[PDB]
Amino acid sequence: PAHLCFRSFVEALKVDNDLVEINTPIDPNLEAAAITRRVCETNDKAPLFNNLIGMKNGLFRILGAPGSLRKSSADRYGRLARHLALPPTASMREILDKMLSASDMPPIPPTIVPTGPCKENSLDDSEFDLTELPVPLIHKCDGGKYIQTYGMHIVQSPDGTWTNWSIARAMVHDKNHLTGLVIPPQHIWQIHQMWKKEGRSDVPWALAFGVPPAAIMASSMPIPDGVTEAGYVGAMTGSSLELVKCDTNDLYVPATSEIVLEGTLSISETGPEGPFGEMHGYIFCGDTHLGAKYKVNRITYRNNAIMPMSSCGRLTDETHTMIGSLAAAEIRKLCQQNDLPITDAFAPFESQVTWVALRVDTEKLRAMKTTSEGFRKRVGDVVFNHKAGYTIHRLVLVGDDIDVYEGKDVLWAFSTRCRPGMDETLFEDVRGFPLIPYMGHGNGPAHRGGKVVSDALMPTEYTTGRNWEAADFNQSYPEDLKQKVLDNWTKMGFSNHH
Amino acid sequence: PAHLCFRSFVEALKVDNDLVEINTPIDPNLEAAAITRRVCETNDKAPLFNNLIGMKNGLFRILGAPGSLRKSSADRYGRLARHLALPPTASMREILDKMLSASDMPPIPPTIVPTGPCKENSLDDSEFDLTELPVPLIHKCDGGKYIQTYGMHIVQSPDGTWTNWSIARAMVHDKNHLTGLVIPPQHIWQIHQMWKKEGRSDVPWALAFGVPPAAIMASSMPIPDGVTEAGYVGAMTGSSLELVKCDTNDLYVPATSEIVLEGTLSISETGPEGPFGEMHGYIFCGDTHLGAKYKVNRITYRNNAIMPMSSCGRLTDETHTMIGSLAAAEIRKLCQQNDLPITDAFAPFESQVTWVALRVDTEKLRAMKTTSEGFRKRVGDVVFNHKAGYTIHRLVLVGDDIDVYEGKDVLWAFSTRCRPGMDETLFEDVRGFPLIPYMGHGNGPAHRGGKVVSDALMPTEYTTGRNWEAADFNQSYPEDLKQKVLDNWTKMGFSNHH
Ligand SMILES: Cc1cc2c3c(c1C)C(C)(C)C[C@@H](O)N3c1c(nc(O)[nH]c1=O)N2C[C@H](O)[C@H](O)[C@H](O)COP(=O)(O)O
Ligand SMILES: Cc1cc2c3c(c1C)C(C)(C)C[C@@H](O)N3c1c(nc(O)[nH]c1=O)N2C[C@H](O)[C@H](O)[C@H](O)COP(=O)(O)O
Ligand SMILES: [K+]
Ligand SMILES: [K+]
Ligand SMILES: [K+]
Ligand SMILES: [K+]
Ligand SMILES: [Mn+2]
Ligand SMILES: [Mn+2]
Repeated sequence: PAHLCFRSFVEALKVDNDLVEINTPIDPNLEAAAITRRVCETNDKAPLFNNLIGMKNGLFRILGAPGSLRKSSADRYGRLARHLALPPTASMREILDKMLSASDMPPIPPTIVPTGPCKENSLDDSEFDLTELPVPLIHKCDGGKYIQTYGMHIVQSPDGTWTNWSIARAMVHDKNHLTGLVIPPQHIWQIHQMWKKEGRSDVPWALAFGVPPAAIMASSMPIPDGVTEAGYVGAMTGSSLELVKCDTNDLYVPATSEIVLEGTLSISETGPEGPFGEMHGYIFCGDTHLGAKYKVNRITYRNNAIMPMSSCGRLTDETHTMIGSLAAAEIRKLCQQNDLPITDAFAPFESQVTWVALRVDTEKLRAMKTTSEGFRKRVGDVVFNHKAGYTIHRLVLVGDDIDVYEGKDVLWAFSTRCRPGMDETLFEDVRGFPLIPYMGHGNGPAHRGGKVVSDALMPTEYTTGRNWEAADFNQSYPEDLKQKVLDNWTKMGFSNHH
Repeated sequence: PAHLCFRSFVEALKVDNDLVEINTPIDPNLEAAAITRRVCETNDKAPLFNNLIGMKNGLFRILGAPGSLRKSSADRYGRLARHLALPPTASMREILDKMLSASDMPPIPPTIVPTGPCKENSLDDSEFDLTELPVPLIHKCDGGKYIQTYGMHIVQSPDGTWTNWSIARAMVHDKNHLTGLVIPPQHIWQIHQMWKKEGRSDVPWALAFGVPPAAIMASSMPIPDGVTEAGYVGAMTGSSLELVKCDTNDLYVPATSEIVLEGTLSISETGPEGPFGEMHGYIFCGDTHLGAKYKVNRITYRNNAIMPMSSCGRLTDETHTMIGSLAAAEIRKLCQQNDLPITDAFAPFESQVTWVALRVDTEKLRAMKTTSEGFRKRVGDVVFNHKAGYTIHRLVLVGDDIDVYEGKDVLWAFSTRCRPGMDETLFEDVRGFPLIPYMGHGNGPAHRGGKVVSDALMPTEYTTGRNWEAADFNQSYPEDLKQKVLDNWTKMGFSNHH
């Protein structure tokens, strides 16, 4: 099935009429990423580049925009639904519920199998050169060829008890090394730290590209510390994932992985990394810093391997649909587990996924007999002191009438119900997300503060209940009149799903 | 011409295929406003209700949505352009420049003429009853029938030197009185205060509905204190406006006015006013307060008179397209007159026109050799201490790459370049706009504070110049590649003005 095998996922997009196969030569230097960028900016069909200039020995085709949006509102999130065995018309609420469902289920550990398609071909250290592969230059100011935008890094705690799967960027350094971001509080960083403190050896590592779509979704989600993503994906899908051992280490990769790199993440060495055109929409040309360094010892890959690629930047791509939404999902749960009356959470695209709107059950709120200042502080302490709140700099609290999955409605509530200053609490002593330009390239500390809880609950939502109705068609007119108007609409001369 | 005669304006909308004539009976109790509301929420054609239940003796037809948006992007602002003799494809920049053009021209005073269409019919105090006219109930919780949503109040200073034209709401109180909002710092209020201090007499008053479209635009704009709107409109249009004297007082009304009320605004009496479904999208049911009281002594009107109506509330109507944009225009000029390097200003619809984005000439800014904290304070002091800043609670400063007329781009810059708290200055000792729910129905003083300058200039925009490029199709790819991609787009299989 498509959720369990990337090759099947590509076939699913084709059958959905959601994929454009480009069989003429396309340059991995900027052209593939430019086409992908335009797809993302216009919600077009995913591009599959079958004829990439410089592809050799089967490495590699590219699929762009794997988790981006479709044009129609009815199946807007269909490419995400296809990661998860959900109907293509699934709502965001349904997708995030699916992604949270495993959080109160027993893990289903993976099953080891002796081989799989990822072993169809191999290149040893004397046979590959990463500078000879058709690795894309994604943005013209990028500081490297970013091979790794949609693969899963696999690292394991020294004691073997936790195996983490996560997305973090990496670019080619030389024939057999990458550099990339490994930053706190991310799990790749947490595990790296464990190995560094042990001080014995570099971290055994693999990077698998074109993994089971359900696994790349979990890779992008801040599920709890110490939780092995493979078991969470197993529980979510109701099926044990099939993994095969790496040839040169004892880590396990999805059997149907398109391309696998095997090697080490150094506990001592660094190398130049970045800049990269990032999720918030910018590239700071020449802004290169030392990053984590990976050595590649072996490549294995499927016949006619396909590399997924995120051509990320301005709206809308994987960095918005997956980073933002999956963090919002985890934050929703975290708030509920802390006894806060939050029903729903979403990161508005309009905020460049730097905000999360939290829908409040105001019946529950009223029973708490609290105030804005107290509630704001409590919510911000829970979220901004936790890893799930890392990427989010503004929380907007809204009452039950707002659909947080609708950015227009979030912006309306924020703009009209939250008095600047008075209805907000600033948080300066929390971890900040340095990738946001106003953090890393701003006026203050790159790694601390810059966060805010903005309360768009109105005063009576804490006491006696909402005391307005909207000045809109829906609420300011009785049902019988509304229906008459709709029934006579085209008749009168005015204009009128899938 | 359409800009100088409301009847001609209606004819222009017809010819533009921007008007739906409804000749079957429509109820002024909610139905007309519900149809209008749906038009505004969907950017449909303006409705002209030719058969209003309860219309008698020629009073009256209704035109809804006179200044609302069209569906197509190419002529989005066409209904505003038709107020001003501009091409229907005019940009917002062009419309606001037209509205500011008279600010450095000599006034063209109006011309008195002996009669006009507004004198075709008359009703004396023994012949009309305002509770018998088909005055609309616009929202179901409104505290009155709001006769006055798109007419022009006309009041004159005691000394005769300043005649003000402005829009302020009013509803029917009884057979020969209205109540309405007359609040500081508005000119109707400033003039009222002059009469109250003189203490001799009630204020001579007229309310003209269906006035020259260019005059209703100025009526909605905060042009300076002491400036007679008629002379400003004269200069803007290059033509002296033709006015006729009222029958029962010595004020002058546009000759082609559809309906004119003549009477007095009391210096001593008040009456119940509101609630009303307001520009920010709400109605607070039962929230009635004492408002200003007007006595009507005489009605004059055109044959087959048409009453314009704003069915205001959630996006998008006259309260957004005219209040927000015309305040932004005046703020742009005010900033320039105070030697601030502002090129453009607009009130984003997404902010419910509570924000104004100010585009900065950053070459000029760099020459000032200043800082964020200093610049923010200076801009906020200029704007928030002036009447033109009354309705605006957040100013967003953006550099030259942002098109402030594009809300998506304003939201991007705000979300990514302004660090909450650190990059903002709050203003608590300025006049606030009580109509905003978080003001009048909020946690703090209804009439003071709640304002903020949010600086979305990046640090190097003050020093050496922008130091990024966008991670977008436009900026992250060379021109020749971009053009190749566009040229091969439909060929490859992807999707493609008026
Ligand atoms: C979907 C997606 C997620 C991420 C990234 C990308 C995509 C497409 C890049 C295009 C590669 C851009 C890059 O900036 N990137 C990225 C990243 N997290 C990082 O620490 N470093 C990164 O370079 N995340 C987010 C992480 O995947 C999530 O924060 C996840 O929660 C981490 O897993 P874990 O540590 O919780 O196990
Ligand atoms: C276009 C438009 C403008 C306004 C209004 C409406 C429309 C459609 C209502 C639908 C009637 C809603 C109402 O809230 N309303 C309104 C109002 N100003 C008020 O003091 N009171 C009001 O009740 N303005 C704004 C004013 O027209 C401008 O602020 C103008 O600048 C005033 O003129 P002046 O005092 O500068 O001469
Ligand atoms: K993860
Ligand atoms: K609030
Ligand atoms: K005015
Ligand atoms: K800033
Ligand atoms: Mn993890
Ligand atoms: Mn005025």
